[PDB]
Amino acid sequence: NSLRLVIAVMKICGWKLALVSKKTHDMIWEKLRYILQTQELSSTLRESLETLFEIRQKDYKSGSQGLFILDP
Amino acid sequence: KKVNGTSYKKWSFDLPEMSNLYRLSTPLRDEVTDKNYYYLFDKKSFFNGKALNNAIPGGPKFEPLYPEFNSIDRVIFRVPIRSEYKVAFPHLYNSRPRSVRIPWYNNPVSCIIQNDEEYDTPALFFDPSLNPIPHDFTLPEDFAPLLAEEEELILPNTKDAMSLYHSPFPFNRTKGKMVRAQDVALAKKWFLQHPDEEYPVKVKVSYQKLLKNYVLNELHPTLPTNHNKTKLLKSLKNTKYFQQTTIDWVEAGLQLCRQGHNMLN
Amino acid sequence: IQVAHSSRLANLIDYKLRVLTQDGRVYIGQLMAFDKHMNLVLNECIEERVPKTQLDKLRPLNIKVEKRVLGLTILRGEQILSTVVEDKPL
Amino acid sequence: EHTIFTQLKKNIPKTRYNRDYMLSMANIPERIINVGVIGPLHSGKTSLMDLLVIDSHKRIPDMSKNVELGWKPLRYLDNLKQEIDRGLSIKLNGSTLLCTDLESKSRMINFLDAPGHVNFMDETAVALAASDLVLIVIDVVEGVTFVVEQLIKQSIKNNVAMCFVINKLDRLILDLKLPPMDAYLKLNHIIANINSFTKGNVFSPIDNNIIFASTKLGFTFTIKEFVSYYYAHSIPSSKIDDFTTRLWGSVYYHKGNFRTKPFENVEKYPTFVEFILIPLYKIFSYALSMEKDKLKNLLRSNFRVNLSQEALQYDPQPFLKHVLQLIFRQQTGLVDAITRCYQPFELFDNKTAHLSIPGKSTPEGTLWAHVLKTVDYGGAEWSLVRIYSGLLKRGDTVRILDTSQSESRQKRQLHETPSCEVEEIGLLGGRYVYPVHEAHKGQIVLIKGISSAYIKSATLYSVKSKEDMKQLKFFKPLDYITEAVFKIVLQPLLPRELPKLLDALNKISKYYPGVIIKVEESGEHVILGNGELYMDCLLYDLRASYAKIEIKISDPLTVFSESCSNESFASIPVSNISVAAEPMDSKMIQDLSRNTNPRKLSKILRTEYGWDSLASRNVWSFYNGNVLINDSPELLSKYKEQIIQGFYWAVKEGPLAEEPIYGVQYKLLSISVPVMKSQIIPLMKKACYVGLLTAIPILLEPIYEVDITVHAPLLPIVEELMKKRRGSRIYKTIKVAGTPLLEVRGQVPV
Amino acid sequence: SFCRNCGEAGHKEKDCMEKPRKLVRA
Amino acid sequence: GIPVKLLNEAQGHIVSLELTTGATYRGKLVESEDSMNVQLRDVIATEPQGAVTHMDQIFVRGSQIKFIVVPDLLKNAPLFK
Amino acid sequence: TPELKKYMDKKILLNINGSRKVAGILRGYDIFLNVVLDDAMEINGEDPANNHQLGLQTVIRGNSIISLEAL
RNA sequence: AGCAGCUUUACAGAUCAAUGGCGGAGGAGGUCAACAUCAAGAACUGUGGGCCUUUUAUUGCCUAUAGAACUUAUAACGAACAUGGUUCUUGCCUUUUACCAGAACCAUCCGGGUGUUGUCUCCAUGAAACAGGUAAAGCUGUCCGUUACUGUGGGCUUGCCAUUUUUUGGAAC
Ligand SMILES: Nc1nc2c(ncn2[C@@H]2O[C@H](COP(=O)(O)OP(=O)(O)OP(=O)(O)O)[C@@H](O)[C@H]2O)c(=O)[nH]1
Ligand SMILES: [Mg+2]
Ligand SMILES: [Zn+2]
Repeated sequence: NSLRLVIAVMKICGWKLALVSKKTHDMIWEKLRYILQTQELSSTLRESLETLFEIRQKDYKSGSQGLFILDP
Repeated sequence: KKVNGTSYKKWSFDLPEMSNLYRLSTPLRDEVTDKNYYYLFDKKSFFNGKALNNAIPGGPKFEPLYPEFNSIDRVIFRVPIRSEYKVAFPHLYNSRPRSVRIPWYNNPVSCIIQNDEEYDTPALFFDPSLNPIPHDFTLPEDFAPLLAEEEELILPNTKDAMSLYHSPFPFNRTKGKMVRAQDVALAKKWFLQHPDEEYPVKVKVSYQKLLKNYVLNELHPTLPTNHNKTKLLKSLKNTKYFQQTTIDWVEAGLQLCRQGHNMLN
Repeated sequence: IQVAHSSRLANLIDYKLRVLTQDGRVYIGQLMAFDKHMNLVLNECIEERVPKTQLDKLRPLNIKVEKRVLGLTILRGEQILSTVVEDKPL
Repeated sequence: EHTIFTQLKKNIPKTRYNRDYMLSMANIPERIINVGVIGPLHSGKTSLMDLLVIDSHKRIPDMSKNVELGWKPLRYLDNLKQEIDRGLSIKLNGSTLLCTDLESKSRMINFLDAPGHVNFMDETAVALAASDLVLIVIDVVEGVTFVVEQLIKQSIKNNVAMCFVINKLDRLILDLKLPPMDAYLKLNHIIANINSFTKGNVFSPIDNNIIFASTKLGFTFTIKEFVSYYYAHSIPSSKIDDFTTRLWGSVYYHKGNFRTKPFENVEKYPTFVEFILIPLYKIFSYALSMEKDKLKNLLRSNFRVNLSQEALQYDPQPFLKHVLQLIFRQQTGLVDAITRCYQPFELFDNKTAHLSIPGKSTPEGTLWAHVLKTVDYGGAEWSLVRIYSGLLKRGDTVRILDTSQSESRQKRQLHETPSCEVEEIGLLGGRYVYPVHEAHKGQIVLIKGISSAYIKSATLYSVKSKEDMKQLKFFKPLDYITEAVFKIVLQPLLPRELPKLLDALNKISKYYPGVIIKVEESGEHVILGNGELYMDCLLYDLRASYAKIEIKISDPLTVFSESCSNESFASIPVSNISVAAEPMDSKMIQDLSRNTNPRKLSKILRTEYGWDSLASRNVWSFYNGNVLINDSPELLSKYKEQIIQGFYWAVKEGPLAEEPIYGVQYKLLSISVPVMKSQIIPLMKKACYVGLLTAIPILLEPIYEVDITVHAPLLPIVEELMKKRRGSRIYKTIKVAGTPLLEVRGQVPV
Repeated sequence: SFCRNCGEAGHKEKDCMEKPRKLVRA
Repeated sequence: GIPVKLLNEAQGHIVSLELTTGATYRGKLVESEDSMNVQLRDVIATEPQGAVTHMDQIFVRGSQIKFIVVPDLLKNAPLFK
Repeated sequence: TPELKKYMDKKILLNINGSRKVAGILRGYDIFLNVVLDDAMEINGEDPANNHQLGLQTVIRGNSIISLEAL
């Protein structure tokens, strides 16, 4: 239950993980959302989880925008 | 079971059949479920544009229906009065709104979440688009909730039923009356909506002209007279000089060619 | 009036009944409703009683019964001895 | 051309009950409830009234097959031509219905269906003034938006009871596709938002204060209603209440036992989900996708309802509505909630005091009534009246005092009213008026003949004798909530038609309570309204129904106000009495804008505002957000009244552009004099102008608050729009939980 | 964006040349 | 059942009770219960021997009520439908 | 419950079984209509000479209450 | 589920006179026909009572009651959509036709719903006999079957699921 790292990993690779393993990816989302909606989170964690939901809601690639990206 | 009979006047289909017809119709069926799509792009706003001699983008153009105060030194210029405002609030933004028909104000913002995309995604799911929601006594042991006998909340056809439920007419219905093949206006929906792509000028002009004809038909109805009497073919059939038979359509067309040729010659 | 031998109170709605109470009075009226306690609703109810002055005539005949017109009346079931049919519905 | 109204007695729809019995309710005050249906735009108020109207009537002539099947709403109360074409309510309408609760006890209920658009907040204010209880209908998707907060606050201030109708639950099931557990979390979130504004008064589904509904699909229910219909028969009667109270919150059930935590290895949902939401979802799911045979047997076995052979042929939406209407029946649980929630013994006295003045109860033998507004109803002009005391009979002579005079008469009374005849009385019926011979305390009724004696609202009374006349109370002018700041100037196209316009403007001024219509000194007419839709509606009424003449109008304008940003640089006197001015403190401006003895007032000023000892005593008047301060007292006290009058004239037409002065404190610094009064007033006005001009005069513009509901990906577009509108700013962005929407709050100059 | 019907990118469902389921001139 | 619903429907009308003690109370029905406990207001009490006394309010235990006379206009209240 | 809330802390006169009368301040009540009285007094006739103060706490059993009158 | 009540379309047993209850003496279709009706105070007929009109024939209004198919509220048989005439104002023009395109007032045309009756096709055919009556009939005489009590089954109620406000006695003298 080290959500602070799960959130950080998901921001960066979740959008590819959703193309490659949509089964486990949507399990990790149903787990992460159950936490957000039903658990007594600490604020600094909570606002980073909610910001991961904003990311999925509107631009799921926006977690890997700012990195250096060499073309394929 | 599916049709009233060989007179072919009424139909009644089951959910999986309607679903299959709706699915086969995707290239020609109507996809705009949100009524707000037509804001300032509907029959009444076109009537207002015509009456006001104002032409909104992509809308039809018509001949004008009609041929100290508000001087610029006394007017406070803050925002230009767009033509869209003149049709949105035609009484407020026009001094002489003659022949204006007040439009429908608005419809609640649509929140229909879309589906049928991934074969095994259920009917009920928390779509990525939704915001999260981040906020002794005893009874008989056999007491249970209503409908507990049914374990399956979502049935195999539930997604289709919800999709058909939101679809525009006629896929919204499971029964109905037959219509003439010529009364199915397949292409009409395309020009009643905004052009789906940035097409060439000649295409956009065709869209506008088709809309113009539609608006004129809506503005000037020609009601049929209730006097159904003396219809031609029924009148002729009553005489001994006309007989009936069944033939191939191509044979009938060739006969009509030969007959018309004889008449004119 | 003669009524069917299988008749329960549930059948006697709109019939005119004589309802006899434990204090010696009778209530006559069209039955509108009844309850598991035998609470009764009598429409257009009239009460009759035999005054103590006239009661001696009943000992081993014309009796001048006193009447009150009540109207729509609720009888509480514990006060009721028995009920008798007087008349059929209209 | 103006309304769909039943003009013929013969065609008035027959009620299912006897109307003579309902009228026999009316002589009992405690068997009448006045219910105001309020809530945001399109929340479903008129549809809820459609349910009550259809329950109450045998056959409605105006009901098409499309409406009976449920393809389109009846919109019975939206019978105006404008309301039909625009698709929203514009005017207050209502109906008097005999409603039975779950114990079959009937009451007369006067329902008032108020418009939801913020532009028509004046009609909502009338509904609040007229009602005992209000049903706040909330759209479950958007939830407690800012307009819901305002309606809740306004209801508390008006001393009405509340019940909340969480409407459009079908959108959770069919539109959003939320799974039932997340729909429960959404409902719980909504209720928690509701409770955050209701002060300490808790609102909960187990208290029946929350009613769940889908007016489109014809159903409403409360937990008590649902239990009595379908669960009470399976459990001991002595346990029904204990069961009902456990159908909400963190309660879990398994095998006849309840727990505050989920049972081990069971993973079931809370009791509300298991006993209420899941079966509702199953009703939706099965009616839409289950085979009619199996469904018919399920509905017979569980709900004991029998589908007719015709119903089996219905199309999906009509069939779903039909099934839901069979299961949920009539609006009995909503009536039961209404009727238990209102308690007159703890609300009615506070209401009557709030709407008039605190004091003694009105004698039972004297007629007293509040003339709420005048309505253009059924092709005639009527007055909406609530009888507060006595009996009003057809043909009675009554005294109608225009409520603008109430303050004057109140002051004169503590130390002549137009008389007119009640030519007709009638109950509200939405599309008909049912005539009655008299009206009792507690009724809301339409009266004809008195509407000529007043403009906005009035007090109707008929004192028995000069003794009781001492105790007569006069109703205050209704607080229309919003202030009309959207402005347009107009004049007739043809001058010959100016008198027709005058008559039409008088009608508008009477039919549109919140409108302010004034003839300016240049001869052009000014109309102030709540917004662009408000103006568009009244202009349509002028051109199409009341004036029937062509009218030239200006582009939209706004009501400015004049103020000062710094103290006056010099004590300049005037002649034809020097006055000075200062920028009023923000705190006092705000509290005066919300309308919140000489020694008491001096305490207020000294403790919260810190004014000095003299200022806290020498305040002569408070007017339109301004203050006059007098700082030998006998030398000045001779003309206090005339000085005040001059100040009143100055504050409504300032020196910059004769616009209202606002937010300034004026202090009288000297007097120029020892038949004299004629000079004192105009000179004091001139002094105020100088007092302002000698400061740093500034112009103030009204700022609209804006509530934007939008899909969340489009928030950049709203951002750009706000950037492109001068002086507009975004102050908040709430996520609407469980939906794709955002609520974006900001400000825009009018 | 990938077409829901045929997976190929470049066109939406309504524009798909494959039946719904579940070189050019110079 | 219906008799109790009828009594709760008489609320606010003038009703006349007779008690087991023989006394008669006529007054406006303020409140009623499934027990038939009733509250009356502005009440004329007739002693069984004929004495008449006025009382501002009376609460009567339902077990002591013999019969209740309600107004006849209740005969077509919705409860009977 | 008997809805006796109106009567709390007020004087009441209870006509109880056996043609007896008791006056007292209603201190509380019960589902059975049992009541507690402060300052209770037995009432015998009109003359106060025949009335008798009862005690500090008096409990009256609910089936014994025929009626109560507000005072 | 068992027990209890109500109800009776079926089966069994008992009964089987009368009387009562219940049910009955074609069905589905047709690119068949005729007739009627389909845009209006939101705007429908009839039976009953009152007034007016009407002058022997019925109209209008008020009141009481019964039924109101189809069509319609972002108004309309038609989720569709042509043409013509007259007048006005325009366009291109070189005169008319043929035309431009806005309006107003009117028509035609291609189609549609519902009701009633007839007809046509296919399939069926314990009582379809005889007589009266009606616009007609499932109306009357008449005929046939079943039913009344019990058992089993079906449907409904949702009662059971002696301790202060009802029904396991403050009554009796
Ligand atoms: N999905 C859904 N739509 C509804 C429901 N109730 C009403 N609507 C729709 O919402 C729109 C507005 O409904 P109204 O009943 O007029 O709402 P309203 O509250 O009276 O609106 P205003 O008075 O104008 O503010 C209509 O299109 C209704 O069909 C509902 O329960 N579910
Ligand atoms: Mg509305
Ligand atoms: Zn494709």
